[PDB]
Amino acid sequence: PLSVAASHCQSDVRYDSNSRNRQCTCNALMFLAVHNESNQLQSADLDCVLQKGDAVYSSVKRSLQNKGQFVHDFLNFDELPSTIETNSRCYNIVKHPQRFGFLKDTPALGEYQNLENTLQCLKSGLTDALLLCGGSCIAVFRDRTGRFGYFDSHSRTPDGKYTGEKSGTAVMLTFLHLKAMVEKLLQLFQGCLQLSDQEQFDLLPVSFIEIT
Repeated sequence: PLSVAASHCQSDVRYDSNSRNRQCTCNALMFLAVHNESNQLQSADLDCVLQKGDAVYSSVKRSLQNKGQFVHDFLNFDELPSTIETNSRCYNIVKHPQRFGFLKDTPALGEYQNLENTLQCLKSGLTDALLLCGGSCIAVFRDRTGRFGYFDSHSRTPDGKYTGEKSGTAVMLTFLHLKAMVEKLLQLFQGCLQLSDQEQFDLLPVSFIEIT
């Protein structure tokens, strides 16, 4: 795929240890709002996503701590904010019914399918979604010109592989064919992150209502 790389990733030391490397669900949500405003994001736009997403995480964490509802580190879909601000715009978040499945397994239950077949919903069924699997969250999308892609706020090489080197950055990867993106996502989840065939993934389609 084609790649746009940020200059850094969410574990960068510029983020306070309070939020460092815990912001991915917020970064994925912020990405989908910014990408909806403009598909052709530049590297500096992804940097801005990481900055605003970290700020959102810190605000939500503070809110739940004042309410005594903070125990774990990565915010789940239930703890995501209901409103989000980009550069100049503000949106209410519409959470749609979640989809669940397994990376490769397809239990005889029948209802839940594997990742490849579940993500077929991106052809028309929906355009923007958060994808959580094995404690890692990414954003997946179908863009205005019918391309498929995802945004990964973790430490990645330009081609989307995990790296522990300080050269790793967040990346957005864009594909002409959905099948190519599915293969890449399986390389990420099962190759780089070593997640097993029976690992469950959680898909949250989101839409945005502009409130200026």
